[PDB]
Amino acid sequence: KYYPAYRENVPKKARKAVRPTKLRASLAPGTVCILLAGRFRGKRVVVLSQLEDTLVVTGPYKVNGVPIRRVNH
Amino acid sequence: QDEVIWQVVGHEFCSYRIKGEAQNFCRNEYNVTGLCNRQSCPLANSRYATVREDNGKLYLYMKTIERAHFPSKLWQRIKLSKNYAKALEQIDQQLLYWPGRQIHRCKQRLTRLTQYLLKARRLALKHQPALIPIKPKQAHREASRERKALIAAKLEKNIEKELVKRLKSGVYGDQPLNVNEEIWNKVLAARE
Amino acid sequence: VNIIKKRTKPFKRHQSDRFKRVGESWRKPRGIDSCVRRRFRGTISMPKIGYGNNKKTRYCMPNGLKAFLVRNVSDVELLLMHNKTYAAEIAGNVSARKRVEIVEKARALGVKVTNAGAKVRSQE
Amino acid sequence: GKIKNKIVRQQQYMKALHQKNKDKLERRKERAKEEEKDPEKKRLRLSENIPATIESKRVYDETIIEDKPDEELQAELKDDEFSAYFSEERKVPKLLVTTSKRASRKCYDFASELLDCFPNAEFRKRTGDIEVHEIAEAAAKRGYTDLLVLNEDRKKTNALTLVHLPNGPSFYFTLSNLQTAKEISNHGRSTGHIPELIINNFSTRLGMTVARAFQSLFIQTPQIQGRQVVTIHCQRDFLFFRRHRYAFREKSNMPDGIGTGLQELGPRFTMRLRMVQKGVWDRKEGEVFFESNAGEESDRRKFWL
Amino acid sequence: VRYSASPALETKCAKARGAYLRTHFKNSREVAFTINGMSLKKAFIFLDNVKEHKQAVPFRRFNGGVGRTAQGKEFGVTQARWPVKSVKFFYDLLKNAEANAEAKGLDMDKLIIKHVQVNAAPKQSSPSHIEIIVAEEEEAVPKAN
Amino acid sequence: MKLLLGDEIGQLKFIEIKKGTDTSNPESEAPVIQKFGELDREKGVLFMLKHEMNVFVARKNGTIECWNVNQEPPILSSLWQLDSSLLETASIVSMKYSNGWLMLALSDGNLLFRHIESSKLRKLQLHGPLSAVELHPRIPGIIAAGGKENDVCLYSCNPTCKSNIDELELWRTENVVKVFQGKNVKNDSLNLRVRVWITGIVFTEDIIDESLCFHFATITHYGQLRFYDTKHGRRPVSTFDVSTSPLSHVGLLPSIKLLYFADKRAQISIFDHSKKKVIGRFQGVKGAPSSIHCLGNVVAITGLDRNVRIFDADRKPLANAYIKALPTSIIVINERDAEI
Amino acid sequence: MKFSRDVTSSRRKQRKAHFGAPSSVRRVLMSAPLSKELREQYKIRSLPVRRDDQITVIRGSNKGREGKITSVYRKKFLLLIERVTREKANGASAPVGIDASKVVITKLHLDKDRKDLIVRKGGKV
RNA sequence: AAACUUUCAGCAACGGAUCUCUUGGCUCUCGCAUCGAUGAAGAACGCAGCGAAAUGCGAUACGUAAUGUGAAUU
RNA sequence: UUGAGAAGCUCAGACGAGUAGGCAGGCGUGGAGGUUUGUGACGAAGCCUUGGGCGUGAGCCUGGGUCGAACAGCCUCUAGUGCAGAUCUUGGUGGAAGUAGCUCUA
RNA sequence: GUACGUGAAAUUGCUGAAAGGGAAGCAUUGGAAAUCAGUCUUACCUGGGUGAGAUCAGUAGUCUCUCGAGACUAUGCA
Repeated sequence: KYYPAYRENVPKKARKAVRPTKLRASLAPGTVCILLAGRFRGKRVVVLSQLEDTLVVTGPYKVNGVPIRRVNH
Repeated sequence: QDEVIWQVVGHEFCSYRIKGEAQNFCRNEYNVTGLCNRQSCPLANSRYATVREDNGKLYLYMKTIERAHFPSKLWQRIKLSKNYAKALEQIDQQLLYWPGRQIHRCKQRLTRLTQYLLKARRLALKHQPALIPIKPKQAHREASRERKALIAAKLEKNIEKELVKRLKSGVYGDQPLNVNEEIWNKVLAARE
Repeated sequence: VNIIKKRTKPFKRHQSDRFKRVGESWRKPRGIDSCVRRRFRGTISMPKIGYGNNKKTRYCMPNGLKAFLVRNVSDVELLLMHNKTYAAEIAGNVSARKRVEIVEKARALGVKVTNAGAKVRSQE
Repeated sequence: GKIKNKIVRQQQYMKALHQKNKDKLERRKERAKEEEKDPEKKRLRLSENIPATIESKRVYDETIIEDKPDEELQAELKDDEFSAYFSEERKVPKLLVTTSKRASRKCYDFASELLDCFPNAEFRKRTGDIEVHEIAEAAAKRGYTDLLVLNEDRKKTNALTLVHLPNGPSFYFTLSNLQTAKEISNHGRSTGHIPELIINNFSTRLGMTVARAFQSLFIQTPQIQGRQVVTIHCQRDFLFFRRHRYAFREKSNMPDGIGTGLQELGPRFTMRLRMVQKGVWDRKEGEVFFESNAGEESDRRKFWL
Repeated sequence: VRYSASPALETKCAKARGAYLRTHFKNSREVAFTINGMSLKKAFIFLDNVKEHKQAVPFRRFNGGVGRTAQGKEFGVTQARWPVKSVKFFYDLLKNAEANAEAKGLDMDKLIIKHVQVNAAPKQSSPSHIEIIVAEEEEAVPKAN
Repeated sequence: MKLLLGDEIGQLKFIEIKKGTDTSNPESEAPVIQKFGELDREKGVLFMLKHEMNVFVARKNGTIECWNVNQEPPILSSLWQLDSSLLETASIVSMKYSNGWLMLALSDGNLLFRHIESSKLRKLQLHGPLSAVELHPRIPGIIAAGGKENDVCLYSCNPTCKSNIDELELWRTENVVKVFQGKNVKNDSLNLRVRVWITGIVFTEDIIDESLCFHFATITHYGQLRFYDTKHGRRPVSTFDVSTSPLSHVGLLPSIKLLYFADKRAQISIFDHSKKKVIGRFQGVKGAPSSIHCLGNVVAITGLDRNVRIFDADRKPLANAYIKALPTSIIVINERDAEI
Repeated sequence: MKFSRDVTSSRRKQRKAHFGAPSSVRRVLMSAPLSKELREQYKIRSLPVRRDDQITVIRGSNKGREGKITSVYRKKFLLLIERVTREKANGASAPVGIDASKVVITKLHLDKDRKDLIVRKGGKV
């Protein structure tokens, strides 16, 4: 079952490399930020740290009830 | 031979050819690809190799130009092992110093024929509904007989007749709950 | 190479809706004064070679396969090496007995059938 | 026939047809005069000349159950597969309605109507590759007693196999004329009351088995106040399933002076008994109690149910 | 035989036909329109009145050349006529349909004209096919739940 | 034609059907039926082996009895019983008479042989699940048993014995050794194992170590008729996929010296060993047959259609009758007509 | 294949000859096969049907029915058999015609002419 | 709104296309040579079955005799 | 690297109105020779359909309905071979109109 | 159902839905309503256990082809 049974149009070597996301200078860790979409739209939450593209964000769960969540920048 | 054969069968008339919108096909049994091509033709290639399935076993069929005039002895076959790795080795060793295009095509057909045998075995173990053909004459008859049966049934007349009959027989308690005062009083005066 | 259609509407013959005697099969207008032949504004389009579709995706069904007409079990077995490129289409005049045999064979070959449910019932 | 001229042969037909009508009219007019003069002659003609019907000229079969009670028939039933329902035990029937694999919403719109018809019935969507016998043996441990599988293909329910649990008889019907409440003129809304059951015209012995099977799907005690009745009527081997809401009223035509009015609730459909099997349904390895032959059904006057 | 209407199921209906009748198609069409939907007893009274010129049949679609009358004010139109050939055929067909219902055992005091249609017979003048279906008035059973 | 019939509710019917009778025909003569026995479901009949002019009746509750059908009406000549500890988890699957001994095998492999004269019994354990077991009609002390996932094996009491063996010393557990064990056929063309479920066994040497070469045929739950010849090998000599439904009964027709079989799909056909094909079917049978008995030229079939159908060796519908209650077994007593 | 130019293979002419034959030709056109016992005893494969012949129906809905030939309806190429009928609306039994090729003769209505005919077609009486 | 008008769909009419059929036509080829005063071709009138707006026949009137075939005619 | 229907495969660039007229390639119909170890009473052909799909198009495939005995793909041969018009031919059927006629009328 | 195989279009009636005010039908784009189409996770890989069988036997025979190539028949399942 292993030998290719068809033309096997193997994709050409694509010269695309993964590089780190350049987030905005204003999305530093610790800055208060307003959520725009999702079930928690309109809430204000604190940016703990930046993931590769998203921001690991949370409002103090005793304050606005927004748990440890990810948010797209 | 081969070039004259191709100029006749390939471009004038072949009984094995199926003309298609994008590509012609070959209903020949010994065609590796199933397409009408110059390299795919078993008629126009005197050195040909194919893989065919015989009652659950795969065989490598080969013919050489030196047996072209003897149709009964033209094709020779070897049994290909059930181990896929060894089946590839047997194709390699039986087709030694053949063009790599022909070994490539036999190895591709071996894969597809091995897959088809796998899927066939998996369908046997599985349970699938039987396909019941629809018979036009039976459908017409039962459609017209049903219409006559429904008319002859008199459903609402028989439903009402039975409901009243069991009302008179008092299948309910002393006084019914499905009737009102006037109906019950009328029934009591009639049935008694 | 996903399937792209340059146009999905058909080309209807001019004045075919006005007259029942005039069919909608396309006919090239020959009148010199006719505005459709002159290709004015607002008039109906005409078959041009620019409307032709990609050669690679030509004849391909929306699922990427090409319909291959099948009349018996011999035709289905032909698509053993082309089950990723072609779909079996049983002919309209093949009886319900042969349709069943075709459909079981196509299932083992891994061949898509366009009309595999025609003229048959199911019973599990 | 003899005339191969189209115009002449239909001229001859019109001439003969007019001649036939005249003599029939003359015989009828003279028969009316004599029967008027002597009313006894009219009594004799009416009594002797009863119009024929397919029911009257139905072919004779000895399997028909007589109205006189039979001790052999009752001895068979008292320890039958449905005995737990018709005895003093009074096993409450629990239904499990399912469909075929990968069914469309058209099947659910009819299944919901079938769910309304039967209270204490449960619907479970068919998942994966579980078979009917596996469902039956699994449902037999969940307290269910009857399993209903609706076979549909191309967005149309066309068959229904009902299996008596745990190892009772299996019946297979092919459905037709499936109509829902919205499609029925002057329909109604069905409440939660337990419907009454009417079973008619199941004369043959094979009819008793099918009539018992359909009877076993209903709660033994109906709610009379709901005034809902479910009818399964067998006519010329066609079983018609109707559900109506009735109200007794006064009808002048009826001899008793009383007659109910009906308002359909749905669903309405027709069934043909294709096969009865001993035990859980298995189209391949099952034991055929009864299998319908379409060649024998060609006789208009031959019935099995 | 099959009629234009899905009703005429045996239980609560009765049918009557007349084919190749020697009467005008347009006059019969107008009479059919008027008596459609009426109760059977009411329709018989109305047809008798048209015979006696007490009531007028309002020619409605083929009203060209038809003189208006005050007796059409009931129907909301103006043009009206008093055909007697069309009425006689419709009265006979209604008598047949009533007799058919009596044989069927239908309730005779609830019969209404559910479907009456007039179709053009082959040109022999313009003859007319007429078919009538009278069905019981379907009442609603109270839920009481 | 005199014939006895048992039913699922234990009642015994003694029918006097005659050639040309068909209860479906309103002009036919009604058969004379003399019913006797029990009218209870728990005492339903299972098997009706015929011992010369006597009839042995097996019942669901284990009340094996014998009837003398020479006299009319038959009277209970003898009665036996089976321990309830042998029936709480097992069921009688076969019961036959040979050399004065009554085979009474169960579903779990327990064998209950029984001498009619000395009234002695001996237990005999066997292999696992059992669905068919038959004794050799001619050679004494030979058994052939098989079941679900239990390939057919031959058990022999006397090794050779060279002429015959006494009746009293049969069936001893210390003398029975298996002289043949079936070998399963090779895997299917899809490399799938051919499952084993034996549902019937018959010895076909009459229609084909002294007295070796046991020729016999078996029928399986997967509708394949297998002919075995122990001299040839443990594998079946021939295998025919004669039906797509499980096969219920198998036997020989001595009138034509030929074999018959029936399946659960209400189909009884005749298999020609010499021609290696099925020749004709016993047409007109509805509902799965429950028992078939052949006596000379007369073969009687009863089934789930609640009818008794009489055919000849050439599949001609000699007689037919309706028996109201669901039957379980059939037996042909007298092949000749009633007036004979 | 036919080689004589005195026989026509034209469908137009063969159909015209069959459907416009006189009664003498129609007598031979409606012939029936003899039963196996009569075939080996009279050394004849088939014979024209005659009244009072005892036949068995081989094909059709009435397959298996036996009876005498009550009348040979030559104008329609049909045979009328005793008690092989069909019920009508008014109760009168309308006879059913069976083609002569669909029946087999089990007993011959032997006369002097038939015996001479038998020995004429190489047949021992 | 209703009516009317218009559009679409279902059913029912009307009509007789399409398809399939075909004891007909058309065309070619082959063999043959035979009307009448011993009353021809044609026309008319009858006969008996009929459906004749057809056929057969001639007061011996569906023909009679003879040679057949051999049990129907319908 | 398999991509030799060499009549195939592949790479590149430019261009695209069109009457008369010229030149290629195709679609469809009746019949014929060959072929598909072709389709068909478990339903051929035709017809219907707001079912689905393919082709720039001529057209083709298909589901459902209806229906009841034949029919098609490919290679070649053949021709009485494709319609919206001809104040076209034959047949069928409309609006005028229940009008002219023989207040309302029958 | 003899107004008789199939039963097209033009045309007509009834019913259902929708739109209505005069160039209109029509073309382009979407909405709404109605309806329809196909696309499914299921297999693949890997490990062990249990049995199985041959294209495996430190195995015995037959048949057909050209030593060995196919087909089988016994026997064992490492």
